[PDB]
Amino acid sequence: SGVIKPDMKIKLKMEGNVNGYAFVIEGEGEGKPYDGTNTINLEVKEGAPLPFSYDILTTAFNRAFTKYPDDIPNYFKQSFPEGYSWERTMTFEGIVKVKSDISLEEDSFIYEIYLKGENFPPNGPVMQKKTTGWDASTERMYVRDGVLKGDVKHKLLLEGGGYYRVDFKTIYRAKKAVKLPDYHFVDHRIECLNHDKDHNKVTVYESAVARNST
Repeated sequence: SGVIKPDMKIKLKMEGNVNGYAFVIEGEGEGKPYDGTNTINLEVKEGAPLPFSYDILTTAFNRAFTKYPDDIPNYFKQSFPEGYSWERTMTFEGIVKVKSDISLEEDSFIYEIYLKGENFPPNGPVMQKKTTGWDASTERMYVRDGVLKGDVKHKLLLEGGGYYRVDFKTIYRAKKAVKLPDYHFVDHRIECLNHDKDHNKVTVYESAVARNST
């Protein structure tokens, strides 16, 4: 077998604070890198119960888990076993800044994540836990400054039936040189499952599939 097996494990830690409320979350999970699916079981270790919407954390909990056709160079799978890091800004109609380092030990991906959220309205749906997940999304992948960037015009769904616009800007940086792809798309679906009353324990499931521009 090669660096990336059809089944791979996940271990992660996130340290963060949102609107001055600090927390630590640990996760373990598994996915199918070639199918583009992954599941993570998350546990709040510090800062329970979280006084904000779990949805602003879920997209932080690895594009190694993306279905790719052979005719698009796979920025992410090429980067292993050394791996890659990413940095993301999420700008809400509130701002979240996330940094993640993705490494590989045998068949386990390891993520070290730092997240800072600020400027959320205290009685808004983010701090009042009135969001109902992310819509399906399309991330445009494009090269700038010798690394891969992703943009999403995202939509956070609000209980009652509205949405907030959230602009995602991510920089993906391989730890070694890899073949750079032409611009392309990644279609995402992310969901929360099996959450307990305070989201002390949450499962995140994501599917991600790449497709070309042509």
